[PDB]
Amino acid sequence: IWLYQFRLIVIGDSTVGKSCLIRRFTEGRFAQVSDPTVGVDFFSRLVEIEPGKRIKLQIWDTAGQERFRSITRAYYRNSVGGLLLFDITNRRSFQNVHEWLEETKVHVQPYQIVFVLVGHKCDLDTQRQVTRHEAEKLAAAYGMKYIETSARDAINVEKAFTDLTRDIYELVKRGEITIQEGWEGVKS
Ligand SMILES: Nc1nc2c(ncn2[C@@H]2O[C@H](COP(=O)(O)OP(=O)(O)NP(=O)(O)O)[C@@H](O)[C@H]2O)c(=O)[nH]1
Ligand SMILES: [Mg+2]
Repeated sequence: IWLYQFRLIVIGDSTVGKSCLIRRFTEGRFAQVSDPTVGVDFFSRLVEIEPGKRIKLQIWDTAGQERFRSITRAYYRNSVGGLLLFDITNRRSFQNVHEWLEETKVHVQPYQIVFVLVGHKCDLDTQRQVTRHEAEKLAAAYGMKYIETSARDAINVEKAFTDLTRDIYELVKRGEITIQEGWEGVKS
């Protein structure tokens, strides 16, 4: 059925589109109306990364609101990978990416989380407040890749999760990430 199970965490400011991204990926639908997340919700999906090779993704949908941050950060340890969103139409959400990144950098046990930077709501092209280039430069400065997604228009949603799963899978194949006693980030 699957080779590995990976735990992924999706993080970023409130309202950037984390829950909608995850629901488009797992439910294939766009939630036109979306309550702010309280604590951390759970979604799952199998992905076939290569023919006959499946990875189970256990996805933690985190609350962006500041008052739930104590809950969100409790999940960093047991995550192997994640997506860090900003909203391309919300420059303050981009300004906060460095803060989200600096905070994950002190959560490097058993490993640094494998992150991709996600410029979300890329359907709102005329409302853009962040250039692709400055987001690509920020991602590169933290050694991560960048992708622009839309939950509304189903743009790059499968690719965001699938590319990150392939990256983690290759790190596991090289032994750079391994199963660890009591860690839930990777399971055989
Ligand atoms: N145009 C557009 N709107 C989107 C997109 N994704 C989410 N939205 C909208 O953005 C708002 C917040 O989305 P939501 O996923 O709830 O955000 P969040 O990051 O989960 N918020 P929180 O951290 O508080 O739980 C909603 O109005 C939702 O419809 C997208 O790709 N495009
Ligand atoms: Mg949410």
